[PDB]
Amino acid sequence: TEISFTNKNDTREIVDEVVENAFSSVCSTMGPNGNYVVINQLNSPKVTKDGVSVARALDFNEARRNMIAKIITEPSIKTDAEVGDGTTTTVFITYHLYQKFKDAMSFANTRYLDTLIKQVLQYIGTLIQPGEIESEMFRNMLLTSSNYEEEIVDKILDIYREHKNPNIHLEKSPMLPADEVKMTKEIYFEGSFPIETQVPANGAYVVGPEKVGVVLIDGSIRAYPTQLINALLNRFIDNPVVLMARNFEPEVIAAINNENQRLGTSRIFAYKVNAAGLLGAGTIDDLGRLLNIGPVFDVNSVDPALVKYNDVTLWLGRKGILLDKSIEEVESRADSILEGLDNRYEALGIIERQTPIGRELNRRIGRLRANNVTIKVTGVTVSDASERWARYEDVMKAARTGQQFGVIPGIGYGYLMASKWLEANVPQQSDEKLEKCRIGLIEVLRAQYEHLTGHDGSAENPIFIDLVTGQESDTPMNVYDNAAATMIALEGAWQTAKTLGKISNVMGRSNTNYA
Amino acid sequence: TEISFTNKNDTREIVDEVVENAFSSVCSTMGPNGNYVVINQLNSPKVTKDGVSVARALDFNEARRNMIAKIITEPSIKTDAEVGDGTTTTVFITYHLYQKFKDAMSFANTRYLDTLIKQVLQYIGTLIQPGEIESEMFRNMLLTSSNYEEEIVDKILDIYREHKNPNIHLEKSPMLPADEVKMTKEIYFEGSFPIETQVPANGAYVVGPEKVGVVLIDGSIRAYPTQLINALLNRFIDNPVVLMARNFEPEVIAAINNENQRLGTSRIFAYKVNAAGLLGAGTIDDLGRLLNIGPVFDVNSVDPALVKYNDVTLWLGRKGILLDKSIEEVESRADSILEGLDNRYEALGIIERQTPIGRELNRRIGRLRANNVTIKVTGVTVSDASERWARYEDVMKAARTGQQFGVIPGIGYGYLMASKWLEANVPQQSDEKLEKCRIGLIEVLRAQYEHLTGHDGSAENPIFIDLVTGQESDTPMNVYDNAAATMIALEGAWQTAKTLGKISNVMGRSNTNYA
Amino acid sequence: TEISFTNKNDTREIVDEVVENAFSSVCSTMGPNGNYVVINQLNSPKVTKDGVSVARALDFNEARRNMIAKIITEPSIKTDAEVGDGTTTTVFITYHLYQKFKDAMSFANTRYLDTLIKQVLQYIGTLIQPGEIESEMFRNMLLTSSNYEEEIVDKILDIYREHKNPNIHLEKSPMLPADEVKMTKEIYFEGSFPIETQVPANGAYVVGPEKVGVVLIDGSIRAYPTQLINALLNRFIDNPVVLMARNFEPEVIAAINNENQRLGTSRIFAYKVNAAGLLGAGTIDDLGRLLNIGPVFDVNSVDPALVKYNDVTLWLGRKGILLDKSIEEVESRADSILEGLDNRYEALGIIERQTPIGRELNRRIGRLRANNVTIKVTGVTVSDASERWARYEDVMKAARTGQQFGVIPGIGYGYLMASKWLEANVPQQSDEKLEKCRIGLIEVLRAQYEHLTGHDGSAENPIFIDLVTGQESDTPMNVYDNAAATMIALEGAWQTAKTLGKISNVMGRSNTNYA
Repeated sequence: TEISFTNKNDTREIVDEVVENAFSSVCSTMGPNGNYVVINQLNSPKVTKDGVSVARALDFNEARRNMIAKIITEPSIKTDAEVGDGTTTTVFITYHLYQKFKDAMSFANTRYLDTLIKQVLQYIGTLIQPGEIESEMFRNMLLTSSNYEEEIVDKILDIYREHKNPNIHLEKSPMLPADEVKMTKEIYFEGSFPIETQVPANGAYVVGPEKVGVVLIDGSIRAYPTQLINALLNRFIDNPVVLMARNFEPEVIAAINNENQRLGTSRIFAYKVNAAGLLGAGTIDDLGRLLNIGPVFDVNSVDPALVKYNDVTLWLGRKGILLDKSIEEVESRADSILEGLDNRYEALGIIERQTPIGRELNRRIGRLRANNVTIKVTGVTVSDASERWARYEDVMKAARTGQQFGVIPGIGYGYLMASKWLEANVPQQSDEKLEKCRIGLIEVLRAQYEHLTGHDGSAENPIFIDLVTGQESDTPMNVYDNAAATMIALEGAWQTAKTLGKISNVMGRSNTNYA
Repeated sequence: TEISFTNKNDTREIVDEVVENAFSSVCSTMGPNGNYVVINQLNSPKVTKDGVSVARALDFNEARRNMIAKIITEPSIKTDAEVGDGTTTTVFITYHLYQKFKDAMSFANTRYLDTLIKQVLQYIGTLIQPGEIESEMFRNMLLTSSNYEEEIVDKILDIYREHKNPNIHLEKSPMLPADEVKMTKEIYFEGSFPIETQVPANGAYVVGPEKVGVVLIDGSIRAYPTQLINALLNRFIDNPVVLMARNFEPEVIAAINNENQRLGTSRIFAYKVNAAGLLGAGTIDDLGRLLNIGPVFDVNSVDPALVKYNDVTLWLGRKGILLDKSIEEVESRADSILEGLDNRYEALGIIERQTPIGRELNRRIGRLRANNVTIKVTGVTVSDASERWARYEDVMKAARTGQQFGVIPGIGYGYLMASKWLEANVPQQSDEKLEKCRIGLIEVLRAQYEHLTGHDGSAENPIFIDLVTGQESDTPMNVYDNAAATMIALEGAWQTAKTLGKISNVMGRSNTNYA
Repeated sequence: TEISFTNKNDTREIVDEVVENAFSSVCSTMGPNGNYVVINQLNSPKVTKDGVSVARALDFNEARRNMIAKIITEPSIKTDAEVGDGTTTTVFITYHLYQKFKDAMSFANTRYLDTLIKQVLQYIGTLIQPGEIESEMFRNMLLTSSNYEEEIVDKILDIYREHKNPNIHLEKSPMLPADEVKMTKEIYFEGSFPIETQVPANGAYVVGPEKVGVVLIDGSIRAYPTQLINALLNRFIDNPVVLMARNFEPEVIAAINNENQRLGTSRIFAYKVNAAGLLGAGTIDDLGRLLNIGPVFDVNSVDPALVKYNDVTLWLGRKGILLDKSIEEVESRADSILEGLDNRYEALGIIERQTPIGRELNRRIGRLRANNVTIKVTGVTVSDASERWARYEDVMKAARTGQQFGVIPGIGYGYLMASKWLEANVPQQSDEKLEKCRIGLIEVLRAQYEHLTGHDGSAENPIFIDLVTGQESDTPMNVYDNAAATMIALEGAWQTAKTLGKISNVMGRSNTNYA
């Protein structure tokens, strides 16, 4: 319990033994010499590779090291929570940028460093080769399974051939023949019961959609809507009355189960839609004004079920509503996606660069479009069925990051075009010795290429053209080409590890309290 | 093995032990090079710049050291109560004033340490520049926010781009859009209910009709005013007898039943008026016959509880009149402007010294002079809305300094030109040589500048007394000037850190009882 | 004092310490000199030769080491689940392959630890003599008993001295008499109820009539078979129209109401045939018109549920045909014997190597050609009924090896001849010195023979290679021959110890989370 003001070198040596061993944790799982990590449970062990589920479980016994290593691993799970891969480059090049640690006096040479790394990020985003046709995406799928099964390479690319960005879903079965291509229109979003009395069903929770009269108090309502009984009485058997809100409902469920479950007991629904987004107001709108939910209502409590804006009940279009643990629909026919999603589809002119503000936004807003593919994977036993289950799950994600976020040639090729761009640098030869030392150590983000392939060799900055770009690609000493990391790893990971090597060296103490 | 005495070399080095790791804790987060602090929560840690929370998280586990840290972190939160900003200057300069390990004796070096600090505050209050414009408030927002959210800055600079200091509102935000800025017409100061049956309404306390009669008594009516037997006969069914008083409420407030419970079906009101201020004839002047709500009543027993002249049902003026928790009027004609001009000339005269005694009618001027701005922010989550809520409340106090108070020029310039003044002050060896040593040590005002631009360069303390640090100059390696901290921080902080450099040295034990 | 990191040379020397006292705890019980183990129980201690139970109870306390030992005792019991014996060869040769302490890299010394092991297993699959007959099972029971109970040996020699490989049952008997070996007439493979209204009976699932209209479909009939408006009308009021399928039971299982609740008084059936294989066109052929149950249906969604050709009542044959929890046929005429001869010559084809994948119609051949053997034991007490039950079920798996697979000559003989192959197949210094080192270390396949027959003398590893070991020769000082452990242990347990000689060195940490 004797955590209090460490001073101060006992908070330089609480991060010198956190970035060091969180570095030898997940700089071992890199490269060809894949040197696993046994994550325990409190149960039996798991033996894994990926820095996702090593950085989940870096858990020191102490409450200081745990406290510190909750900030070196939290962007490392954010980086792949955005995509899926890019953890090890985050929690790797944050250690390699922890050579700035001695320039903690920084405001001379950290104004400079974000003028440098902004130019590096520009140059990395310059040289992207986004595969969207299957020319080198054939090489990606051909290489990510060592050409395990050409049906697996051809089949995922054949689903990507016709339908734009489908939801790849895959199952197991004790049947061998041709797999189950199901381009089926369903639109996923969230919605369940606050109380079991709200849902008209109980087995699969499916609503009974007819004369579906929905009122919307759609925003983050704090106003405690217990006033929802008067237009409910005005609309008792006139419609299945549905309220729809944000995730922020108050605890008015005590004023629901005792008031609206009680007298004033129509087929009432009142629960959430998904998280904070424009399609949080959008899938309730294009399935609304077009397909019988209602109009847009911004965050307020005006027109509660005292009296509605509009009484929209019989606007049932070509669709099927089904409440569930998460409410969905089946087979819309109106151009509901053409109402708002086509605007983001023409706003997908960014996808040349595909800026991160936008990598959240235009993927969160627009990818609720259409068909979701539900297939099954086979095998001559259950064991090989699970084997190509795992390998098929490996192929769909790499094809996803091919289609979605662009593809850059990977292994050390990105950062050693960057070190080329920083030898023929931002052409200020830094007359400041602090900044001269700074580009002298940011030309030593050759270190990723080194501590990946210098296990075999070879990394020197005059030996660019010989082994780094000989032969002109990702060049380990096997084939000298045919590899591709995803873009978002070596750009978003690079960004957030700069802002964790700007924290953790301007760290000076470590207190505690309880709020 | 528990808590005990300490005596005294067990308590010289237990309060030199917590004015070291309370000095090198918040002398780190000073300046542009703000060396962070990892503050635990219940949760995963917050990592902070701003030194207020660092002083709040100054939690040891030794009860002696916790017990003594509580009385050094005390003016840091007194600074929060007064202004909000100036915490990191106080707990800094209360260790630099704790070179008074030995010289705690009363005559010599506390009489020349209160007279000398009094001439220091004299010359500093002389020396301060009029900080009233918004572009230098845009300079101070670099420090009061640690450049966190400049949109809040843009909002408040639009507010003081609007009419001068309206009712700056207190309202949070559950919601994403709509930084809400509305203007109403509101003059809001104290008058509330004795009993709910004394007031016409009960929700918003609104008087029913317009311009309904208010009695001709403002101050203490010390006739023990249960004598309402013919003043009640004047206005028996006519209007509420709206009696306002000063803090003379004896048991006659229970003798209001001699009209309410006894004879008299009227709407008798009897409550107190605003807090302790010089408006004994002014708190009915601003309401009163200049704007027609009452007379200009000096605090007297004239017009007693027996009989009135008349308090007619249409006694007041044609404007928006309603009692509330604090009374609300709309359409103030001229006298709000008149008393605003009065305290405006008072803010032309004695703004320089900052004498709060007798002057801070000027604070309510703005509630009394100006009307209203009702506000909301962009709050998507409870936590960050609370954070920008706290920071919004911080920067409006910086705006209060920039309007009611002013803005001091450069940080150590406000001590290095004070170091010219201790040379302008009496430099002699007076009746005690320790007094000469003590003016030699209060020549080490300069440590603020020294420790400050030792973070940046250069901290040439005996040289920069003469010419380089002046004016508005605490010379960095950029431009040598144009960095001006806020004002009442560097004044109020300075006095409340001398009183701690005179408390936490003359201390001698620590005991343990429970009263 | 709790769970933590270990990194790294604090977990070289915590997995060099559990592949020590698991190697020297199960290379104890190797050999004739079978050095026992005292496994603690809840009860009185167990005393064992048995390497399965030494593997199960390798229970330390410090959860790092128990967490490690759970991934070495996993293939040692996986080999037990496959064959039953070979545990002390897996957990032996996973230590003699744990001389890859250092050489964990990919290219040279796992390409020559993948291809080299592929060529050695190719040569071992050449080396396999057909151990099939009961004078070879006579040689088997010399050692596969672990000299516990030769009454069970008499039982299993009565099993595979009698009719060729019938359905060997699994049934305990903790009562005293009646070692039971009985034969029925019964063919038994999967088909059960989706709903209880689909099977003719529901108590014991016996067919109602004989010679019923039973239509057969093998694969996915993806016409969504609620279409039964004329296909069902062919036998609308006549009989239970029993339709078979694969595990393709989509949402039409709710659309069975089209006959169950809607029109159609027949007793439709729709459930599965055998699990995942290439065996669909024969697994309906042996059922149907070749033995007169139904149509030999081509693996397709052809003949949709609208209309059939015609179903007639007389569509079965004159034999015992009843859909059960898994379907029963009695008095098979010829095609069971035909497919038995087909897969008999197929099991003459590959069984020199015996790749199971591509063969395993022989899973049901034996359930189909031969009928059944129902068994009971003589349990004299419930405890050792369970004990000799466990060994009873173990040795019939060795009988499965001697019937399905074969029995290689002797224990180390498959390594003192498969280390001839490291001079016969490529013994050169290849393109890496690590590769020459690795053929020099796969020359340490000899260590099993060496440590086994050099327990009592002699451990002559270079001398016995060329001429002393051949054939069936793990040369004791008795007879020099006539000793042979089985095939699938010596080969498959070798491969699944290559996976842990490849993993339990390429491990380098031990962390903690809880999912």
